[PDB]
Amino acid sequence: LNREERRETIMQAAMRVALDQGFTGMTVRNIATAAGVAAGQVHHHFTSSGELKSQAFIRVIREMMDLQRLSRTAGWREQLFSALGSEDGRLEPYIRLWRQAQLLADSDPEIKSAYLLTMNLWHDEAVRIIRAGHAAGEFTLRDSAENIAWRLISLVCGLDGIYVLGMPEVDDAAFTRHLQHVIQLELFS
Amino acid sequence: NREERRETIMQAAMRVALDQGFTGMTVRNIATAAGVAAGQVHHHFTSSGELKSQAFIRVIREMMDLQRLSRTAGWREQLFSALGSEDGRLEPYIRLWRQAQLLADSDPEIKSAYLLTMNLWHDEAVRIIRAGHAAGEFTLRDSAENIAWRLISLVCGLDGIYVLGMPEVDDAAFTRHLQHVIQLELFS
Ligand SMILES: CN(C)c1ccc(C(=C2C=CC(=[N+](C)C)C=C2)c2ccc(N(C)C)cc2)cc1
Ligand SMILES: CN(C)c1ccc(C(=C2C=CC(=[N+](C)C)C=C2)c2ccc(N(C)C)cc2)cc1
Repeated sequence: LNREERRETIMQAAMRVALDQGFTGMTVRNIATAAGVAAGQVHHHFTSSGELKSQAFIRVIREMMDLQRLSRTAGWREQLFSALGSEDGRLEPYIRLWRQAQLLADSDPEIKSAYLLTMNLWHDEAVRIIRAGHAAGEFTLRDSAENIAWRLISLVCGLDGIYVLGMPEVDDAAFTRHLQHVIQLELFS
Repeated sequence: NREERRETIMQAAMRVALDQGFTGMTVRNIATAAGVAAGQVHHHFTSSGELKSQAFIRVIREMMDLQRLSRTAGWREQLFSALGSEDGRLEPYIRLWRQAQLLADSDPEIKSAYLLTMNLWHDEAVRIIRAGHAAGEFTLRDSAENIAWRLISLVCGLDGIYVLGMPEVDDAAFTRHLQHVIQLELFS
């Protein structure tokens, strides 16, 4: 192996330890084991364990953003929803790590810089679908796509913050009703 | 006497909580604030957690009363004042409220207290909607409960983006995005 394909065989191993056990299990030794490489060789790439868990967390999200890009001929409403509040069981670890990363960003500026970058990735993706739907002629925009993109994200994050507490009146079904509701007020007035 | 001093202790915990936060709510700094011995704190409080959790609820409870307007202002200005008021004097309440949901992942009592404040916050938003719906100023296309949660989620949400230092989400923009969802939720 030359130099850079190594970096990937390492990075991808970390991306599963994140999905499997979360940040608290993304120790240099766990990535070294999952990859089948010497533990000392891991320090050779992505110094500062903090980096191989923030730099890895991004790749997990980027993978999440791509595992949701679905049939383009589907209604721009169907696309936007799945890109904001998908209920696929396969994404539970992706969300779990995202929820997890949001807290750690308090006591880990390294994460914070990364969590900030995903919010921009999550935002730049919604803006695309908002603009695209607007250009196609299905979305009616009463405000800039950017403003709409931030407000919907805030709805998801905000509701997730309540859904995790255990509110019965805010569960899967209700988390969907609210979201689909707001989409109508923002794009189908 | 019996409770007249229990309140001073609570008033001493509610005070340092806004000044120092949960990290600085030690028994030695709380007993100093009330001006009493430290031992008398455990006498009135079994666990140190029951003091941290209850005091936090008591801070927010009065916080919501402080920001209660005259009831004659427009129901929109009232609902707004209880959602996203941009006031410097709230920062200590907010900072404590942000910390409250963070520690909730590891402190079951702070989790219990935070869950209760969100319901109080929600119960108070329902009130303004129903009163503004009765006065005929609001137009409801959904129950006050659902609208309230969506409005609260919008605040908690942008707030999670605001603190990160996003330039396009500033003090002014936060106000704008909040005024917008009110317009759509209640004025169609
Ligand atoms: C495909 N895609 C782009 C997605 C997919 C899912 C989400 C989030 C989510 C969706 C539905 C949920 N339920 C039905 C229970 C719970 C959480 C979510 C993720 C992170 C988050 N935070 C970090 C606070 C809050 C919510 C976001 C983007
Ligand atoms: C009077 N009243 C009932 C209030 C008053 C203020 C708030 C919150 C708030 C308002 C405006 C902000 N800016 C203009 C920057 C930032 C935060 C707030 C508080 C806690 C919170 N979380 C715990 C997530 C999120 C937002 C909520 C209720």
